Amino acid sequence: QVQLQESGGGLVQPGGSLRLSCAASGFTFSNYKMNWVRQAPGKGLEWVSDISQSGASISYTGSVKGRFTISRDNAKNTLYLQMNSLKPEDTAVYYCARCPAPFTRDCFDVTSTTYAYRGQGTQVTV
Amino acid sequence: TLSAEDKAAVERSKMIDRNLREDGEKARRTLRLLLLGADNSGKSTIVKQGIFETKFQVDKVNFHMFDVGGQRDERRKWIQCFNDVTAIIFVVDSSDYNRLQEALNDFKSIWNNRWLRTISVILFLNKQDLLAEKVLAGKSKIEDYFPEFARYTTPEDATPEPGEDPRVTRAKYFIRKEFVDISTASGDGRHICYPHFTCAVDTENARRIFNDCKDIILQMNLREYNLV
Amino acid sequence: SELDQLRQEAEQLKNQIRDARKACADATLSQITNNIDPVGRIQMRTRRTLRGHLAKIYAMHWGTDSRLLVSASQDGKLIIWDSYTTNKVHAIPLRSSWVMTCAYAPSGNYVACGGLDNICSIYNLKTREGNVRVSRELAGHTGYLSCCRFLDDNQIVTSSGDTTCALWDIETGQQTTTFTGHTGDVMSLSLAPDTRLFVSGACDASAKLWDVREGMCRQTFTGHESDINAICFFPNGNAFATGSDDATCRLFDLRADQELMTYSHDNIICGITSVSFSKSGRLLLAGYDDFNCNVWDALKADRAGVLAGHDNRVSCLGVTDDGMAVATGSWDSFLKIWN
Amino acid sequence: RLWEVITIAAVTAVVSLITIVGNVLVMISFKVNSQLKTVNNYYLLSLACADLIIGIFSMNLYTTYILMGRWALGSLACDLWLALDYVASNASVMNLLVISFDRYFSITRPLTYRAKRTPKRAGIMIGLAWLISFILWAPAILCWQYLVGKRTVPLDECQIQFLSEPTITFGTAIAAFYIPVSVMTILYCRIYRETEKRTKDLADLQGSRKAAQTLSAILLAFIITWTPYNIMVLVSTFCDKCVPVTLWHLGYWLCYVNSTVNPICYALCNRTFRKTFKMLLLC
Amino acid sequence: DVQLVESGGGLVQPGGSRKLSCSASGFAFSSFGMHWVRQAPEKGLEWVAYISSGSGTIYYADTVKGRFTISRDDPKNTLFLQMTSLRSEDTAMYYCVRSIYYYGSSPFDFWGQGTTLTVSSGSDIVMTQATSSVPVTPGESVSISCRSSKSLLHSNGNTYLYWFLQRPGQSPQLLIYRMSNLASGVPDRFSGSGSGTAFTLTISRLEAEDVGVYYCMQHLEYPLTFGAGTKLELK
Amino acid sequence: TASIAQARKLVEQLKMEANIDRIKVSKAAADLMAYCEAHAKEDPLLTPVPASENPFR
Ligand SMILES: CCCN(C(=O)C1CCN(S(=O)(=O)c2ccc3[nH]ncc3c2)CC1)[C@@H]1CCc2c(F)cccc21
Ligand SMILES: CC(=O)OCC[N+](C)(C)C
Repeated sequence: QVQLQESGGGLVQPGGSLRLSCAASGFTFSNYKMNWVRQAPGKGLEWVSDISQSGASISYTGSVKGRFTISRDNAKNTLYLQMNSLKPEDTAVYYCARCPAPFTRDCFDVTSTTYAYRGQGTQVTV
Repeated sequence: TLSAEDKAAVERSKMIDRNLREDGEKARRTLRLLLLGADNSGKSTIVKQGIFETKFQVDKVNFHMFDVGGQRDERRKWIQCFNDVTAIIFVVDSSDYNRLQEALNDFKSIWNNRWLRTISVILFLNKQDLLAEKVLAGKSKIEDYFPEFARYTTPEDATPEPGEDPRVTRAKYFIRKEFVDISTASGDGRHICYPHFTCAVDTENARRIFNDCKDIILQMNLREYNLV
Repeated sequence: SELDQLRQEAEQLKNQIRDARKACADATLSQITNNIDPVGRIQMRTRRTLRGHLAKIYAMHWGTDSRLLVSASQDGKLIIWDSYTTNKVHAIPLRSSWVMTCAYAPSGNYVACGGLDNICSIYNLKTREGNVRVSRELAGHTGYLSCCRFLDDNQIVTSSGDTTCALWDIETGQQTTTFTGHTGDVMSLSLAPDTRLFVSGACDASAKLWDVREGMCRQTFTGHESDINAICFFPNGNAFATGSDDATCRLFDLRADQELMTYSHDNIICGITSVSFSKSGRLLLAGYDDFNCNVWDALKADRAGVLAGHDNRVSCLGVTDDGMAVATGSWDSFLKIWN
Repeated sequence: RLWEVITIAAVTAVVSLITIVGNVLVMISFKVNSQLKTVNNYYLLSLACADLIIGIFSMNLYTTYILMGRWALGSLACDLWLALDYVASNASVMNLLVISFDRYFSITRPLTYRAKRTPKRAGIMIGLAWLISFILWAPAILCWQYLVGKRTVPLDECQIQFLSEPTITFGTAIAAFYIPVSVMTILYCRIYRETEKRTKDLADLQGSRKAAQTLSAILLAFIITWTPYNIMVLVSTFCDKCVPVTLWHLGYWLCYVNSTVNPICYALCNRTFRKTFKMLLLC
Repeated sequence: DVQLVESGGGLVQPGGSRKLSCSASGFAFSSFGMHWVRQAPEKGLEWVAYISSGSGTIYYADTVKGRFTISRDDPKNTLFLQMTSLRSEDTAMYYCVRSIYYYGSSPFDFWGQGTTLTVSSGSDIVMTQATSSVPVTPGESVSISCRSSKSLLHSNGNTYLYWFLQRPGQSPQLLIYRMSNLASGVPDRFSGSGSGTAFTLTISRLEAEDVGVYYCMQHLEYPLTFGAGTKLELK
Repeated sequence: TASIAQARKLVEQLKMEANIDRIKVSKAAADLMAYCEAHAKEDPLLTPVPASENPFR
């Protein structure tokens, strides 16, 4: 059973810091590129950041490029999103998303509406 | 050693072989294209000539462009149907800075897909007139959506289009570089992004598709002759 | 409020289902079959190379006579093949070239056809006109046709990319039953030998056992890590195997309601597009993305043999009803028949 | 003495074996791979057929001529072998020219030529290549002794009689090597210019040297193999014995080496041919 | 509806020429190999000629070899029998027969209504029917036996014997193809079994519409030969 | 609203998959072993038949 459990959200002041965690189980976590996807209220799912399988290749969307930090612990099978200096435009439900196939550089469908390898999401309100 | 009916079944199989060969010769005369892009990209207005199939002919060379609108947003399985197309027509709204990263992620997923690793992408950076009006207005900033644009400069060894403000030229070169860096990050040159800037009234896109597919088949020939 | 407590209730139900499966997991299938003899090196050779498709083959479905087979390739053609003589029996031009599935009716009178047109096209083979005519177009799916299987001449169960499966009445053209519950694109379909049930593998890393008549999902089978592209019943109807993008094949009992055995190897990285059992079910053959087909000992999870004859991605397998041969279709526009 | 004969025979056996297995593997790679069953590989099949005729008949009979110091098969056998050797060598060069034109058309006109790269037109050009070779060499070699009424070739020797006559030597050597190598050099220079042009056009479009090596190799192999014989025949057509007989034999044999390297220069440049060659070498 | 209409028959002087045209409608004519089968008024069915689908292979009977030319025009959906040097033995009813050939196909399934041609005045498989007239009644089981000089069982497993029913005043129709398979439109009461040389047509629960002359035809090897014909008569 | 409805359908499906009868994995493995060794003689891919009975030769 592939399940992604997001934690570490909640209310925060503007300019504050908030760390997100993704409890991952049901798959070999080190074999997958992992994503963070957020959904603002009234807006669609947008990709935030991704991290490669070894943690080497890391990219962010431009609104969070100098502010967010995505990290993974392949031993603990968990994915992190260290969000610092949170603007009010980052008020969104943040979803831990796994790229659908292992050992792949492409990452299709993680911002789709009914994508399966994406958690229930944690609510971040700024 | 065959019977009379077994021999005539072989003759029917040979006629079916001949008809399949004729259909294959007819099908190889046209170049199959996959039209891709978001709902704001303006896919249907690119060429002025559930699956929306567009047939157009440039210089007596037939093009079959396929637009897939009959599926839902999960595309990782039906995009494997188009491994053998000549090119993927990727249309991007250049003015929509908010969905520009979404278009870059879509292009990166197309570019690094295993069954799309060999397909060159004809990238149409559509609505460059709206991009020009958004740049000249100064209200919507690319630096809010792309912080590396603030330290981006237009290259000195570059040829802007005439009658273009260098702010619009810097925006155009930056968006094109954002797609081209994804294209040149991987693939080892076996497939090539061909970027073009496109208005809603532009009538040169069929010629652009022709020239890029000309370069694609040229690259296939050059790889066949060990000329890269 | 209500959604959070419903999610907590779903979590508790999944937890007690997992505890029931753990309580029923007294000993694994590998421990039970540890004392039986291995099958040795299963070495199948290409007997027939079926040439004539000119684009990539997605699907092939054997006839129940174990001689005829339809194959679906995206050149817009369904070729029926007299596999004994490599004779093309029919060439069926398709209105949509983007075919992704083909079925062969057990009576032999019909073939099916579907793909990106979101339509399962039923083709009559026994027309008095002597050509192959479109008997019926089934146009209710809002996603691509990925698999279809006839139960008889009048009913066909079709899986689709709109996360649903549908049981059709071919004479009326309507969906008798819609099978909903998958959250990803349903990629594969396997009918039970008595056709009372069918399993469906989808892009949600889950296989669902459906009841054809009463229309519900009886059991949901998790354990794969990625999209299940491939599904095939064990010949007794009590188990089934799946093939997925996580480079593993997994065997699930219906009655034990869990995974029995994982078929994977360390150097296997690529996903599985097609699975099929042998006639006894001892050999699980699986078609892979690294252009080969690996024969698995279905009881011991041992790589029995490699069917390496394809120059592109193997997209479909089929084992004959009498078990005499395996036909592998691939993206190199060829069908190779192995035994 | 015996050292020389054994070294030359072993070198000839090695080169003829490489030529035979190379062109035979080109034909078998065509036969067993459907991906290699393309229209432009028909020309490579015709080139391999000419080069297989060269590697079987032309290399070993000319080495036998060299090592025995004489022609022991007779005047008719001499004339028939010279006709076969020159028709097959000219068919090799005409296949090189048709290959260079086919590559030129595929590179300068990538899309329009796909409708013209048909099996019928390929068969027409292959038949035209072999027919032009047969017309240029076969009746002249076998009928010069009847046109001039006498055979000036000695019984122990085996060479064309009209090689003494300067005008037909110039005409046949120009239509055999110099015009084909000039047109091949022009087409491959234009192909190199097209590669540089598409690289520059892509660099302009995106807002940003193996081609030179491969084209230089496939041109210089033909030039190095066929240039010394075609120089020395025009030296010999005016100055009867200016060319040493060892140098003459070396230049005449050097042309055969082009048939050895033509699978490397044209088939093995394709990656699919390389994969099929590696598959066939392990059986 | 599948229809074959024959035309061009008439009273021809001996040694003359006459053209037979078979108009095809209601089916894919170019996918069917076509046959001419003639029937003399004092004889049974006799195969004349065969043009394949696509006109690749053409076979003739040795009686009409050289004299007769069979041809087709696939865009016009027509079958032609150019007959030259007609003799008195050619006085027959010429039937236009369609026949498609694949695995599990039903050759000789539809026959034309026929045109009447009137002329004034070894290695072939001999197909023998032991009886020519069997007195029958409705509701009684009748077996129509046929024999072959050569074993019609082939190495592929198929036994190429074909059963036909020609009702009086009506064109022949195919009942059984390849010795066991029921043709389309034929009821389940018609059954055929054989051992490669001896053959039978088991007919159970006879009705009044089942009467007519029953022909067994081999399709093992050209020339195709028919039986003498077994006629069923009521009471 | 739609999330509540699909969660209600999900917990209804989990309730329907909860009250099913389950056998042991040892019994499942024994039944699959019995089917494999009860049909191994008539499995042509498992035991390769001679070429006389093989129609693919
Ligand atoms: C039986 C005739 C065979 N041949 C053709 O069929 C041509 C027709 C015109 N086409 S073309 O592509 O339209 C075109 C036309 C003008 C051009 N200028 N520069 C490039 C360019 C291209 C090219 C093919 C040519 C003859 C010589 C030759 C060869 F030695 C090898 C292969 C092919 C052939
Ligand atoms: C045609 C022609 O000039 O051939 C030259 C090569 N040679 C001398 C080895 C036969």
